[PDB]
Amino acid sequence: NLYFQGGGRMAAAVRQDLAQLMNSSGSHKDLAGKYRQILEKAIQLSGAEQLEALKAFVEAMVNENVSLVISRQLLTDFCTHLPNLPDSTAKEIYHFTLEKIQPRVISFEEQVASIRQHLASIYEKEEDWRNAAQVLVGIPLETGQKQYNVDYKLETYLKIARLYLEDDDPVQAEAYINRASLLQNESTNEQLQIHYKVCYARVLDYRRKFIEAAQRYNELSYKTIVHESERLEALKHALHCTILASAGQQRSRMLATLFKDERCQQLAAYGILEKMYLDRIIRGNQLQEFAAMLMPHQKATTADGSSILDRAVIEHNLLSASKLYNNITFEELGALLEIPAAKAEKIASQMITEGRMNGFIDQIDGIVHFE
Ligand SMILES: [Cl-]
Ligand SMILES: [Cl-]
Ligand SMILES: [Cl-]
Ligand SMILES: [Cl-]
Ligand SMILES: [Cl-]
Ligand SMILES: [Cl-]
Ligand SMILES: [Cl-]
Ligand SMILES: [Cl-]
Ligand code: NA
Ligand code: NA
Repeated sequence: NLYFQGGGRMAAAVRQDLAQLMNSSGSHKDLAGKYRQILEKAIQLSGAEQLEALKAFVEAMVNENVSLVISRQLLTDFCTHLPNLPDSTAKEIYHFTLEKIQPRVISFEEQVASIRQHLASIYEKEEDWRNAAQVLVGIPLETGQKQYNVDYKLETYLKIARLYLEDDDPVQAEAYINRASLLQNESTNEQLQIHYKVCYARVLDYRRKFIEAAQRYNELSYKTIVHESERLEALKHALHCTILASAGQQRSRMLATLFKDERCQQLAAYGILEKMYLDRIIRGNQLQEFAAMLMPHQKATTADGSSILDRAVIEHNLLSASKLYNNITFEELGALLEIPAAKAEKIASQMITEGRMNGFIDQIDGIVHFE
């Protein structure tokens, strides 16, 4: 380590063999064949020797004295061997290769894209979601000289959006699914368009845009090209989103759509659907099993311990009470809803200001007047 600072002998032979070919006058197939023989030699090495030789190969190829016709072909050939290597080795070589290509990145755009797709796949396999997404975001889909086909761009934005959802970053996921939305209609790949629709619905769900997600999931449930088991899974997602949605006209219209769909009787949450659709006041105990039916992100709680479902039930209960009574004190309204009177007033006041409940509040006497 300290006094003998040079590299491995076999990596030195590779570096040497490549330096000798740099200004060769030989024909393309002969010259490319000699570079390929050196690549096969470098690939047959086993550890630090292999890593060093493969780096010497990339460094020789990016050299401006090697014609692009050769370097593009051999860098493509080089890339085909890297997925067969251990992930830690392939990762190091992919990053090294992107770094060494950077000064001539416009000339090697095809190779950069291939490397970024393979490198992102390693980060994905290791659940390093943010690094995987960033690697794909670095592919120049619109800033390069290559005119990428629509489906390549759509597949890449969908992958980025899915990776950001895995990273619990729905705002970034939405930013990229929105770029995919501009392409999806120009695509002729129906399965990819359905994958896009599913991702878009998931992104809306993660963003707590529950009624928008419910509508998209419901529409997926109607697609006869989708297997029956997955149409029922889409319907279940639509139902859960509708229950979690903020109380009002759009939500009540979706509850009516779902209640009229006979398939909802195959879902465990049918009982809750019926009660919500009928504008019933829902008790805490009636939703414990439903709360256990939810996805992790749908169970988020604030510092006070309040969950998404807790707040949705309070809004639903307040709107339902507004249809039963002409007026009521907050003490009674709180006692009927099993919440403090101050919370009943605060949420009722918000729904009135937002236009979701018609009526007015008498703050001194603590009474809400409906209609
Ligand atoms: Cl390539
Ligand atoms: Cl971007
Ligand atoms: Cl997805
Ligand atoms: Cl269909
Ligand atoms: Cl069905
Ligand atoms: Cl909502
Ligand atoms: Cl179910
Ligand atoms: Cl269910
Ligand atoms: Na009323
Ligand atoms: Na208010």
